Amino acid sequence: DIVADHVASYGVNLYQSYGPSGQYSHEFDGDEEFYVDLERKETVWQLPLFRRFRRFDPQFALTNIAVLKHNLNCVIKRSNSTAATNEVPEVTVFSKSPVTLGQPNTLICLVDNIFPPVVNITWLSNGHSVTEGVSETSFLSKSDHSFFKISYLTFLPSADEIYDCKVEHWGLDEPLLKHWEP
Amino acid sequence: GQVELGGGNAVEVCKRDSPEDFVYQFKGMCYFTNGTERVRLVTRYIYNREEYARFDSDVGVYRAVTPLGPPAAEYWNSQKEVLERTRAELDTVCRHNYQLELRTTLQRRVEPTVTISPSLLVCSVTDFYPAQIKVRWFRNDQEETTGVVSTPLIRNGDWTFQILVMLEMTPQRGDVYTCHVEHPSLQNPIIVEWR
Amino acid sequence: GVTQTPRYLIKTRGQQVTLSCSPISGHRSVSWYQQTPGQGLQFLFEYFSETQRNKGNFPGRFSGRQFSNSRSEMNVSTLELGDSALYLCASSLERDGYTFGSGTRLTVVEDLNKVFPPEVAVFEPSEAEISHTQKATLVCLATGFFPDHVELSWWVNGKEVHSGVCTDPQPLKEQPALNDSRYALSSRLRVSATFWQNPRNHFRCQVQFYGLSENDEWTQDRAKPVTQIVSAEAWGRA
Amino acid sequence: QVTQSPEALRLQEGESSSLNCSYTVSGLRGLFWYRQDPGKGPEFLFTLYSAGEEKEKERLKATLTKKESFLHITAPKPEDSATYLCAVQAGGNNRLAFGKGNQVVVIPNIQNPDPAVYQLRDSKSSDKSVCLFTDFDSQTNVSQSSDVYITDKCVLDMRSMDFKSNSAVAWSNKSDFACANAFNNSI
Ligand SMILES: *[C@@H]1O[C@H](CO)[C@@H](O)[C@H](O)[C@H]1NC(C)=O
Ligand SMILES: *[C@@H]1O[C@H](CO)[C@@H](O)[C@H](O)[C@H]1NC(C)=O
Ligand SMILES: *[C@@H]1O[C@H](CO)[C@@H](O)[C@H](O)[C@H]1NC(C)=O
Ligand SMILES: C[As](C)(=O)[O-]
Repeated sequence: DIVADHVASYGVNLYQSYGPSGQYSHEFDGDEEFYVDLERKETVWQLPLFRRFRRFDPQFALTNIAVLKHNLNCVIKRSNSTAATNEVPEVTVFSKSPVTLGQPNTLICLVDNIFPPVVNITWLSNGHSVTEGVSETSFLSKSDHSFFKISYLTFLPSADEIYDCKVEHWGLDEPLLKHWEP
Repeated sequence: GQVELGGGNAVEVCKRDSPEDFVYQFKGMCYFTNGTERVRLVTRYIYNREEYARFDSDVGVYRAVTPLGPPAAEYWNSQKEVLERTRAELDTVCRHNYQLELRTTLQRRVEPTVTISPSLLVCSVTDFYPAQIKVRWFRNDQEETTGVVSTPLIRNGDWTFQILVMLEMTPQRGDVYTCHVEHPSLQNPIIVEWR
Repeated sequence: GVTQTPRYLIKTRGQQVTLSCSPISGHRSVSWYQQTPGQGLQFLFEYFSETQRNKGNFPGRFSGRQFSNSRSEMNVSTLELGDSALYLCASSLERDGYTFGSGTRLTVVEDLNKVFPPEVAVFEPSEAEISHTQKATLVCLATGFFPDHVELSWWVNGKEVHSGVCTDPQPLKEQPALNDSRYALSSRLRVSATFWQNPRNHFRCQVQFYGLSENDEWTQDRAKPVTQIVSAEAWGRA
Repeated sequence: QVTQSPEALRLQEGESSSLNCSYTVSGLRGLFWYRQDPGKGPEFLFTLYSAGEEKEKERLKATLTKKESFLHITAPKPEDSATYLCAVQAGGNNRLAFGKGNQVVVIPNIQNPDPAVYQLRDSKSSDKSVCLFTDFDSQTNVSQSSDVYITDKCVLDMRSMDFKSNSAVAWSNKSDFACANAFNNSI
């Protein structure tokens, strides 16, 4: 183990062959500083403090990911087309703050041990799907080279309504529902 | 300001239930200790979940990790241009980007919110940064009760932390329960009482 | 090494050109550049694994592509008099180290009737300089040619000679106030006085002119200024 | 962007000098030095990554700082005469932002100067009368002019090993044209 005060990840470069998708993001102490919208060629910082002072050329991602795509093709042939083995995720739902009715909060659905990074995360309110107030984190890196993604749901706590976080992954034989109620 | 950079990804050697998927990952890990007095760059080349080739600034050259990247590691060492540029990213990427962590990340100090609520008693310490926190339970005359249950440090994923300590005690009609919380953002500890 | 095709090219306004560049074997990145006077080297675009990975500030008519052999083409639709330049090509493994080629010299002309092959003439040494310095200097005049696609070389007894050769850096504009002016180039070959006074020695000034090709039409009364070698020779005198 | 100073640099053979390259980019990935002959393509020289980095090759030395870069030349030769180009690579674009260059001209030391003007024999395929100004110093000015064409100081062949003498040429088809003084002055 490498003992350091601060472990930076200036370049979490990911490229997968499924529906040609990828990701570029910098991390610091396990927190995502920004990601690059490879479609819009935009650097999306994850804090107002970062947008105010930090800068990153999004072209670097498109340049680096283009090499990720090249290296993937050479190891596919070298590894006898060893495909990725799916993993069973670890879904945990909880609130960011202690819940009192009427006072708004946000529900945090942590989906750990994601591999391959292809997942579908939904919030269900009384069976029906939720559309508003749903943000999502990028795939964050782990030392074992799997990933964990966190979904967010800002809600108004009411004893009438209950919420479920639905997670769909290839490592799961069925969509995993995680229930949470006040 | 100053535009930040990431580590460059070296080019490679050659010029039934669920759908198959092939994953490639590149990780430019910068390790910092005692400011920038001890910096270390470790670039990681991953196929699926197998780290096969890596560069270590303590080693100075590309070393193969698995039998999947002896061709790659020997290819990047024979290219003198790739070697000199990778050794330079210790200053070009690691030391360069750390200057803006001093101005932004390493100055972030969010005060925790300390509440007590029955579930027996649960002291929720939520929304704080950085990670260092110290939460003690006390009953009446400074009795630090040890029979407590505390979660691991919970990472909310939005640059805020959260920890929920739980105390199981027999409350008489004249007891007092206080949650003692310390955080680097607090000049004095936060205390919250209970019946 | 890096190879660029063609070396010299001539086209009129409104038409297009396609320049080729084969990078160094084992290299995958190809950067294109434009070198103009007053603007210097300007980045066109970079290609990697058959896609344009990086681009510059040139308009849309500056396009290109890359093939499986890492070889790249660049195309320039609707040519312009300001597009005349030396189009360089940088080869790279991918990102570290850029090796430029010899470049493609493109000259856009208002009309092909302004192209002229050179008139080459040699001038024998003066007896005055033979007596004073015991050396002999020949002068070659290639004049009245447009554009600047000219390579001058001296030949002594069938072999090309570089020792004693001194050529002007750039040609001389016969009409300094015009933009389509005819050019004039000069060069000198100084040999020993005993060498020139040897009647068995053969001297030749060769001027390779790069002009029109077979794909080009000609409606003028004079001859088509095709790519040709114009030379003038002179034997020694006793 | 980037700017190099001086734009032109003519110095006699043997004297040392230094070239400057001042850059202003954000996120520098590397500074490049190049060498270019007029018709040729740029020739690679150095690549500097970090500040305070010194890399020395043959009679050249490249230094990098946080604000500028120096390319020192030690005892140059006539072959060292070229346009030395400076480039920087910054940001996410792998392009090269080149400067405007330093037109370096290293003039050879003429050992035995003896300026003289000769008239060469006329050609059977030309109506011109050529004059030859040759065997003069390395630091001599040659100016043109009317209907009389005058060349400049020719540049010796790069692969030449003998007869290193500067020569100028003037010619005209005018009858009132003599090679007596169709050129300039001996200072
Ligand atoms: C591995 O490569 C060879 C190719 O012929 C062969 O053994 C097989 O098709 C591949 N896959 C395996 C062994 O799973
Ligand atoms: C969610 O993902 C699963 C497999 O990962 C896929 O079969 C399903 O169609 C997805 N749902 C969408 C895209 O709505
Ligand atoms: C930390 O770096 C400083 C700077 O020199 C110095 O006090 C010491 O060498 C290092 N280690 C400590 C303080 O434990
Ligand atoms: C931390 As977020 C939900 O803006 O990616």
